[PDB]
Amino acid sequence: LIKLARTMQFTYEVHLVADGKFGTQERVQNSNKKEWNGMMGELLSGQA
Amino acid sequence: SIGIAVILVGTSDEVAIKDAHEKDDFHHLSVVPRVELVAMNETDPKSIITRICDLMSDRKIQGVVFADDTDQEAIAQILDFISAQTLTPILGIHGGSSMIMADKDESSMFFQFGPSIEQQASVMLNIMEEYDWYIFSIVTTYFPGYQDFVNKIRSTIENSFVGWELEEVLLLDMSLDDGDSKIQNQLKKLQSPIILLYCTKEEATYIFEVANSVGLTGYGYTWIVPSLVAGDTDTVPSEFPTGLISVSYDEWDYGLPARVRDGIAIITTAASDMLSEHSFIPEPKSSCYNTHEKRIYQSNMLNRYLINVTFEGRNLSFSEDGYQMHPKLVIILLNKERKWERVGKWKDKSLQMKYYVWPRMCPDDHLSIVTL
Amino acid sequence: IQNQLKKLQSPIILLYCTKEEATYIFEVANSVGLTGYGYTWIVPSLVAG
Amino acid sequence: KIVNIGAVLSTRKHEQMFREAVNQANKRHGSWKIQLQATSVTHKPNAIQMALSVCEDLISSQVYAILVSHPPTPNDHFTPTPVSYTAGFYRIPVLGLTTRMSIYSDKSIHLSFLRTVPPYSHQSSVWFEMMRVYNWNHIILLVSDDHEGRAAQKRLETLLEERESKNKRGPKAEKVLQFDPGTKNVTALLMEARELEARVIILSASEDDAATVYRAAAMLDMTGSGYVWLVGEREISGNALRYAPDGIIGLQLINGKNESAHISDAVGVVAQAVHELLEKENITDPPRGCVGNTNIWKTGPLFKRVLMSSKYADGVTGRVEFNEDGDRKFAQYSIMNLQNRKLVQVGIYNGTHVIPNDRKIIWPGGETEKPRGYQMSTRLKIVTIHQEPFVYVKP
Ligand SMILES: *[C@@H]1O[C@H](CO)[C@@H](O[C@@H]2O[C@H](CO)[C@@H](O)[C@H](O)[C@H]2NC(C)=O)[C@H](O)[C@H]1NC(C)=O
Ligand SMILES: *[C@@H]1O[C@H](CO)[C@@H](O)[C@H](O)[C@H]1NC(C)=O
Ligand SMILES: *[C@@H]1O[C@H](CO)[C@@H](O)[C@H](O)[C@H]1NC(C)=O
Ligand SMILES: *[C@@H]1O[C@H](CO)[C@@H](O)[C@H](O)[C@H]1NC(C)=O
Repeated sequence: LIKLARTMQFTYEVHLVADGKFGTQERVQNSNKKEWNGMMGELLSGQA
Repeated sequence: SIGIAVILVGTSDEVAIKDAHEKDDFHHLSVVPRVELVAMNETDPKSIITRICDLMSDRKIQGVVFADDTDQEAIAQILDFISAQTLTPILGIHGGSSMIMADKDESSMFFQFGPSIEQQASVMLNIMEEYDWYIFSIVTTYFPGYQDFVNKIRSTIENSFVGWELEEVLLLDMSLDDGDSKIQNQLKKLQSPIILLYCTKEEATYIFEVANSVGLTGYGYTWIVPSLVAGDTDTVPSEFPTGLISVSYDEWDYGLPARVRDGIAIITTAASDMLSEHSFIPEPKSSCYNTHEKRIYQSNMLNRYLINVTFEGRNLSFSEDGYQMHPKLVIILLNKERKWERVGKWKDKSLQMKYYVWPRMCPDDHLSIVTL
Repeated sequence: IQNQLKKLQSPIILLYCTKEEATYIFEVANSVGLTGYGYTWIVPSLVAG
Repeated sequence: KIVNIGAVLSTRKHEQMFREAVNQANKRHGSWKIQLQATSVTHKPNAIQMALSVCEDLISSQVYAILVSHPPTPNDHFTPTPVSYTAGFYRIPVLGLTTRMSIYSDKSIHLSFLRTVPPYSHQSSVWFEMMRVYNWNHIILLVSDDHEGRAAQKRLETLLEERESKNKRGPKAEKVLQFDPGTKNVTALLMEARELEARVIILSASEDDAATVYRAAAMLDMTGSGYVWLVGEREISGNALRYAPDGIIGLQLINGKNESAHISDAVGVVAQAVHELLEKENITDPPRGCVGNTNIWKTGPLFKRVLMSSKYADGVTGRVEFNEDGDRKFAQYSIMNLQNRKLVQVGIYNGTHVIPNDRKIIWPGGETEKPRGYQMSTRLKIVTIHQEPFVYVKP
């Protein structure tokens, strides 16, 4: 990441995921919308 | 005295004069179910306007219930406009009025009696996921309600865990009848058993004769339509291929007097849940909407309490746009006799029908295999 | 039988008839859309040659 | 024969104008196989009694079509409805002049209805064209929650959904934002909109809401340099200009509210259509009376459709033609700008040509170059998971 950023002029801040899980698809309980779990979700929602 | 009126026009429901007295079981809410009844022969706009606001000017009508036939939804628009102009909860319930308006007015209080589009789409999806596994196509003109029908089933397609391979949706510009032959070549390019479509009646005739011209009417297919294609009749035209399935309202056993009682109970339960909990005033109107609509405009509307009302062991709430959550639907199909046979019932997203095997009518395959 | 001709889900079709019969069959295959480019036809040295 | 039409207006002098117009129509068109004639009434503050007077009009004449304008009242929405409902009971084709609300275009609710002006919904096509022109390809779409807003949003999306795919992808909305009519303190919404890439937004709502969001942005200054945006027609009028940030882009109808030319155009096209109608097969009557006769005019749909397809020759508003739903097409639009507390035609939109033929656009921050949107973020945001030989975690 360091090398990449120096090569591309970024600025950033790293934060670990909220629940340790990599990510998979799931249909939550008490709803119909199947949701992307974990880190994949933290990306696809807008958090990253 | 809560003003509840019942108007039966152009109908044969004189015996329902005794059906009103069946509302004597309204002691559960113990708020005055004062009720009268009227009637009339053939109807126009002017007759309805005059008659109804004469009644409300005469004997302090709090709410009213409509019922007619002959399928001229113009009355369904007229009643809505009246509702808006007087701020008075009416409740149209029968084949005439019961034709869902898509987008009602804002200040209206109408609350029709029937199913939406998306509910019909969901019922279609349930039926399909029982046996025939893919929404193999969707062919629809752009008669209004168009964009929403596709959107609903697409939103249900994506948001599932079972197969649901949709092949292609394709509309057609029926207003110019030249390129329809090429799009019908592409309709032959729907190499797929279970096709779905959504258009008006004459458009259905046209599309079905075209699919006859390209031979998609054969038994290597199956069709489904919403409760608009010809369901409003017992007289099927020609060109309609047999085995066709639809899903309509249960206008074959649901009792008109039962309907009347249901609506009466609706308005009474609403009035109770509004007053007894708040001791407010659902103040009657001085006259029909001539000048004094302003004095009633200040009053807050009991619609919030009219939305969500149960009784009799049935959840009869509406949505904000005036249609029934949890309605009573049935499934019908066109057999060889060209008569609409009644097949299955539906409640709470359930399905009960003819035996687990599909009839699969005749025009030599599909062996039956046994194991253990 | 032309419905069954649509049941010729197959690119390279062959036929053998007179000229007017060829016209009739070709307009029919137009009516059932088998004249499209998902096909190819062959005829002997009698059809309109 | 004696074929009759009618209309309801509010000037009561356009009454005489319309009488002279139909006089001209008599003298002008046809080889005199029939006669033409009309009758006018006016509005009233009671909607119900207004529809009643419409029923009185309809009994007092075997009408063939009805026209109607907008009275000086500001209740623009609910005024021209009752005549349409009352006519739909008989499929009497009715033509509208001075209303724009898009609820009317629904072919399932006002199944017999036409108009002389495209509605607010079609306004999005010129936006799409301007986007193609200036290459702005990251657009924020801020709209209201009325049926009007959803219509505008749906039309714009289905228009930009080109995506043919047999340099880069075409212009694309970054996101949309719903918004509740009449509500104040929208600031929460603008705060969500701020941190996106796009530097250009689009708005379409009522004028009071326009003022509300204008002031809200003025508090947060989404109005500075680099930001550009554009609106419809009713966001730059009335309570709008008192709060519009200097330099926005609007637009207006070419002709607008000069309804007399509309009177002329309408009577001409109705005559042109009827003199092609009367010969077909089985017209035989319009429904005489507005009581007892509980049936429909068995020829309404056909006369209506052929009236729709009727290409006019030349009106006071150029060649006029109707869409697949009964709305004037190819109408012109005039681009404006808030030239520092003033409006000015900066370019005209001829049907499909957009013609920038004036001095210079002045963008909000005071700059003079056509800015580009999407100043891409330099700051990023990265996620990662604790995994031993690749990412260590130490206090
Ligand atoms: C009738 O059905 C509606 C919808 O199924 C019910 O509204 C639900 O009520 C529960 C309360 O237990 C809420 O948690 C849900 O959010 C409501 N649903 C919706 C869509 O708002 C209503 O309570 C039912 N009424 C009866 C008497 O059964
Ligand atoms: C709706 O009706 C039910 C009736 O069982 C009631 O319990 C509930 O409080 C009502 N309101 C809501 C918001 O559910
Ligand atoms: C209401 O407006 C104030 C402006 O001072 C703002 O700080 C606050 O966040 C707004 N409320 C909401 C819910 O947005
Ligand atoms: C309307 O337009 C016509 C020509 O387009 C013009 O002669 C007339 O003066 C205009 N009326 C108004 C009120 O602007």
